[PDB]
Amino acid sequence: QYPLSRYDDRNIADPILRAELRKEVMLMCESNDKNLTIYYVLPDEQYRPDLLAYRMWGIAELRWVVTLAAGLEDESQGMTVGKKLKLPPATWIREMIRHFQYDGQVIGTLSI
Amino acid sequence: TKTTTAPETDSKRTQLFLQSVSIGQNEIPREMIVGCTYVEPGELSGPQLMLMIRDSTAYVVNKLGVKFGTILTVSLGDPEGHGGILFSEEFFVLKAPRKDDTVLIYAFSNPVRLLKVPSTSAQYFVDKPPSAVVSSLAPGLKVNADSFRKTSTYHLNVGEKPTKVLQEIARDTGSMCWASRGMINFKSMEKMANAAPSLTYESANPNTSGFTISQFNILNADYEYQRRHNYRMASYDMTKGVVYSGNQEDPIKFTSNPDPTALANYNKFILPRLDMLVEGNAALTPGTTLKIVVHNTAGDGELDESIPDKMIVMSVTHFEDRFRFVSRAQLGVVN
Amino acid sequence: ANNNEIDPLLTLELSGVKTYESQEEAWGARLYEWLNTYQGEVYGDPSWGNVLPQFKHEPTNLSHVQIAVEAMLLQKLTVDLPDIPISGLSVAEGDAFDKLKISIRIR
Amino acid sequence: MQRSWFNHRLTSAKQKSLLYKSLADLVQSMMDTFVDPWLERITNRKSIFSMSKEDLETRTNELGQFFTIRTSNSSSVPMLLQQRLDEIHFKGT
Amino acid sequence: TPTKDSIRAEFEELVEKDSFWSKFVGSQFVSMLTLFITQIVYRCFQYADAALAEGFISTATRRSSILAAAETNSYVGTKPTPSSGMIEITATSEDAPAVIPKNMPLISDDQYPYMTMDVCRLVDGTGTVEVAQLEIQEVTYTVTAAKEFLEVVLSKALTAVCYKLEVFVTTDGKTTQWSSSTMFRLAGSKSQVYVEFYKPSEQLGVRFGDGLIGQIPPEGSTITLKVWCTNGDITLVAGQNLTPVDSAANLANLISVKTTTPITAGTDAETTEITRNRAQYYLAYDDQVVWGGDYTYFLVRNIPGLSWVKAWGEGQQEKLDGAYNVQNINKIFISGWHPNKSQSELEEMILAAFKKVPNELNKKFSYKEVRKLPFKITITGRISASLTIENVTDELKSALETKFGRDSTFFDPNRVGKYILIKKKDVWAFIETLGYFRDFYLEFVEWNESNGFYDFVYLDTENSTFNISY
Amino acid sequence: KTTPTKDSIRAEFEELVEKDSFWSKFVGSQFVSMLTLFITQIVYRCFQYADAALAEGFISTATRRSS
Amino acid sequence: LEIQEVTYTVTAAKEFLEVVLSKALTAVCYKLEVFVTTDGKTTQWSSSTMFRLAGSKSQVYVEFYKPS
Amino acid sequence: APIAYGVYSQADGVSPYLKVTLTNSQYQVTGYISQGAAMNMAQNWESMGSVSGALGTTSVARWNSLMVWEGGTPPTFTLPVTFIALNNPFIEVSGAIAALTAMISPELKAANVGGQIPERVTLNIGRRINITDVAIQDLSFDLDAPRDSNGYFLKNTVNLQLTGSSIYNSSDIVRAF
Repeated sequence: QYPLSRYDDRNIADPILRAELRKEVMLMCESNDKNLTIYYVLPDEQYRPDLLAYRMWGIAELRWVVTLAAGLEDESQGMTVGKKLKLPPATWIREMIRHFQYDGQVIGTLSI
Repeated sequence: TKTTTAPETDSKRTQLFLQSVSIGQNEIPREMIVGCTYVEPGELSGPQLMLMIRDSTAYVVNKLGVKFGTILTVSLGDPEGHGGILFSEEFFVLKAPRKDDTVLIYAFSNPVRLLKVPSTSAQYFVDKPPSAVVSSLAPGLKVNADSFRKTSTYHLNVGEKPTKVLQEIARDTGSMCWASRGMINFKSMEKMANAAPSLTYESANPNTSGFTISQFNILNADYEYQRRHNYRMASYDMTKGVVYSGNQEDPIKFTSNPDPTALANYNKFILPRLDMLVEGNAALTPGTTLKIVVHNTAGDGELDESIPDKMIVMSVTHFEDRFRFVSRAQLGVVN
Repeated sequence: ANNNEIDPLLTLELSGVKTYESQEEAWGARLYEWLNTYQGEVYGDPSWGNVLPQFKHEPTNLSHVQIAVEAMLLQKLTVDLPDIPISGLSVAEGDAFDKLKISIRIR
Repeated sequence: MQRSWFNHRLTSAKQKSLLYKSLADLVQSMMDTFVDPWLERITNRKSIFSMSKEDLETRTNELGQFFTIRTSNSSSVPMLLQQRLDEIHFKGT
Repeated sequence: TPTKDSIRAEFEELVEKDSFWSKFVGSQFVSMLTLFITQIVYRCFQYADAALAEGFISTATRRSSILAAAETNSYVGTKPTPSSGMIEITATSEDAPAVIPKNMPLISDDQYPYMTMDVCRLVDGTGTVEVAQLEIQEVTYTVTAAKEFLEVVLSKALTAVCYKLEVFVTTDGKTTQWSSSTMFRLAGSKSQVYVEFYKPSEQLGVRFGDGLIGQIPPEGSTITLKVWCTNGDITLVAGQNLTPVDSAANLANLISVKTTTPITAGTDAETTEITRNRAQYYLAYDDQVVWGGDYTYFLVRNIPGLSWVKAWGEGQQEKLDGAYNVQNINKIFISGWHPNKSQSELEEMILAAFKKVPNELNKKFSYKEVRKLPFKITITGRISASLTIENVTDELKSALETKFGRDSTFFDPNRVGKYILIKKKDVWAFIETLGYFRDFYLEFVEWNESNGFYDFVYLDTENSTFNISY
Repeated sequence: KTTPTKDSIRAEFEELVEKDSFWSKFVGSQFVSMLTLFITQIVYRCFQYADAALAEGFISTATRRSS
Repeated sequence: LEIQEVTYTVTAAKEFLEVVLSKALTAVCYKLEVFVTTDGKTTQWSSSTMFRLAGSKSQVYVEFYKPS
Repeated sequence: APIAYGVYSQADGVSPYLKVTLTNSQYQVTGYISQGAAMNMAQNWESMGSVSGALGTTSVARWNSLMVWEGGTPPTFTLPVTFIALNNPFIEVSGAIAALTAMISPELKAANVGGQIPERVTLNIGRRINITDVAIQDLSFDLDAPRDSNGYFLKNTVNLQLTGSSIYNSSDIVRAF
């Protein structure tokens, strides 16, 4: 058995159900919250989102967040150098992943 | 399906008592284990184990998932020390609290754990030999028995452990039970008194050819254990009336089984006499007979006559810390 | 005690690619691919590589800059390559005016 | 992908070695030949005017379970699909 | 359509063409790399094919993709219906019994909830009443600001047990119902409407409109959702005791027991294939019922349990029986079959359900009774003698009865309203597909061609004779 | 496995490589690890591209305004 | 008769791929059937006496008894 | 790039063999060696044994007749560094003390858990003894040193205690020299 890092989006096995978590992450990345960080794409990070993920958070498995926020479907498509990105912290991402892995309900559900 | 695989060549290290611990096919690094306590009792209470594992990174419980139902593969032995024995057993985890960046694991032996499960449905053995009952109750252990004579009837009700029936069989046959190292043992009490010793333990003798005792305890309370067995058994039989057995000057006590052979063996046991602590011998198992010689360390080197020459081992406890390997034993005499 | 490796850069030889078969030459190959990959150049594992660029523009004499850089070099080497035993570092001018030589010793 | 993406992700020391560069080019050529067209087909089905002809056949087969259509009668297939889907709303006129 | 052999051949050709790899190394370094790369490429191609196949709704293989495609073409499946029965016994035990209560909640021996639909009688000696499983639970949500759509989503468990949904909005002490609408087709800027939708995860929600095409729920107001919950398929036979709960003061006073009709009318939610077909047909359906199949679709959706229905206009009827008739103008004919209901009850249900049909004006509805034609077969075949003859005959009889019977699903393989008749080739294919026969022959007797409008051709297994040997 | 990690691919390579005279020597080495990582990058790219395109295909589950 | 099964996956082509049962299963054994599944289709493989007349595409196997 | 302090420059005429440098990711401090520096190590060799169980197989299982090993300590240091100003008092004497005071303290406002622990330094005594991952334990300095007309120290002395972070093997400790 090969364990998957706790920061991987592959932790949800269905590509359709992962869409809700991706939507939540993208919606947060475009907001104007007060504990985001502003990062510009450097000239040596055009094709390598892993380098950006390591330089910002210190974790290399968070490259899917960088690919999502930049606006690309493919990792081989180059990013625009100098694009302004806003990226959330890591504990928030881990908490969202845990919630959607073990509960899997919409953020605004009403229960009794 | 389960596959039998070869041991890995990355384990080049040899230890004192605890050799390796694994969960399935993955190994917990041995240097992380700081405690170990292995207990082999003289009755059907099964071998026990307790491991203290240092976990500051939250790895043992968090990522490995150690809780009720985890099966550990433990290799215990001593191929270089006083007794060169080596064996492997499987353990079943009951609970594992985590305190102060440490985890304490309480485990029970799997073949005996299966014998300590309450029964969902009742089983009755009508007029069956004891061998069939033992084989049907515990089909995973090798049977070592010499004291089966007759046939009788046994009952196992709902919610009762299968160990109760085995203990009743032991009482009716007059033998001693203990399950260790893949076997279940029934050994008669009358033949144990005439067994020759196998090891020699001496005190206050530095030129001995055997081993040495470092600390020992003398118990003189023989009434504390004989108080419970000082009764005259009686029971009712529909074709004979009232059936007695035992002494003639003791108080009477009623039981239910009117079997003369079962009544005769109702009051047999082993009387503990001595407790001792030695330097880690892994060949000490219950049922072993030893020769004990004790010298005095002052006055004129007089031998202590209050300790009998031959004794039987009843309980054994082995203990390893990060620096030393020690054993403790309880010795007794057949009444 | 039987560790073998291929040349990190597959270098042609009469038989084919070079192979190193010993316990001491294997360390040579490992340290050879080190100093050849700058930090972050590996597509995976961004935190693995070399810190030689920071030596580039400084006086060839002794200065506190060199004493600063050597500590980072040794610490990074210990982090990336724990098993290999390394004994020291020596930097000194060599050949022409511009050149500088860095030597790492495995003992 | 592009004409030298996978090769360009090697370290600068290995890019000048012949065998590594050749291996990277071979792997990229194999992946482009056998894998890429299906991924491109997946990504190009958003708009009816950009799909390939096999996906158009699939959508027309989906539409054909309820109406009787022959695609060779009209000048274009995407126009047929879009116009029929639009005239569905005008039922009865 | 690549395979491993083709991948390996292409790799070998590519390696041969290259200048460096073909010359500088050979026969050991290359051999393992070939296998490794071919394996990896084949795995990647298979994954790409699987994703592309799952892309569309017709070829989807997982339920989540089907649900997403159904949400794109806004569709909400049929919801479960409660089981219904009668409790003719409500005899009192002491004085002062419940003279006339209504909607009294009850619990029956399995902690399942029931309630009485109508008031009981004066229970002079005993009273008669009907019951259903329905239970009512509510949830409320306040509004902090105008979010311009304000979607409200129920929990997974509550959406599992749901029969109806009612929405109330309370503002400055006044409360009113808000009606539902199909999209926002004809409402704007004051209408109080909402639209239901289904999430890819099984959750049911309500979406309020924009400012232009709806009325945003005003700030400082509470929205109340009232749900009628029912378990799908539960049956309680007879003579069992039902005890009041909540209104439990009557438990000592009264006695309620099961008698007469058991509760057996339960129904569960849709399956995957039915949802797949109905979501596709919903695109052509819209909400207007002008075309011929729309009436059948509406009838199948509204009334549960039907096998098949068919509708024909004036032209087909005039080509069928009468040359010309003025009364045939703007007339619609309906015919169908229901396994557990008589034809008179079906007729009672059809026009009653048609009162709510969309696009109704200048239209007259008629019903035509069905005619049944037995049909029969004879078979002569030789078995391999490994199996007994009697077992083969019994299994074949059971299989034919289930597949081609009157109560079979052959007439509507999917629940979409359609009439699929029986052809000769189907029998030949099906009997072979089972595979007991090494060789067999079929002869059809008493077979009558069907109009397709009101004719019915099932299969009678009992009359058919089987000839088996070898 | 549907989710390919570096360790799984290295294990696959080690499983295939054995019983070969030349290659079995270099089972535990840095060269094999680097090669396996460099190869796994492409597999990761393809799998993630397929998943992202499938997700972005529908209007209901699209995560961007442009799609 | 009672039924029970065991399965073994193939990581690589080992050119003979012998599969050995446990002692307890061999003790109580009456028949043995072999099924092979590749890409969603399963088929039976017939037994043969050594390899007397089969080659290069036949689906055959040989039974044997170990000293244990 | 760390920020330099202390007596790092060569204008005073003292060889680098008589100076101690402490380096980390933020600061770099250089000073002299005073008259009382030292390096220490220790091991623990040994109750449970009794006279009656002695003797007149490995040597580890016999703990009643031979000596037993329990554990050891990482190497420790006591360095009373010294600074004296010659050209600019702030960057030599009054800045080094603040740099050391910053290196001894934690940083509790950082986002990661590992960034909150006091950081570790690299010790290089002269040019020939180098040890990595050294943790600073104690620190002290005097307050009656001579002052400049602007109020900055013209001389000071700092007493430090340093420790290793792990027990060293026989082969590894030789490399440190």
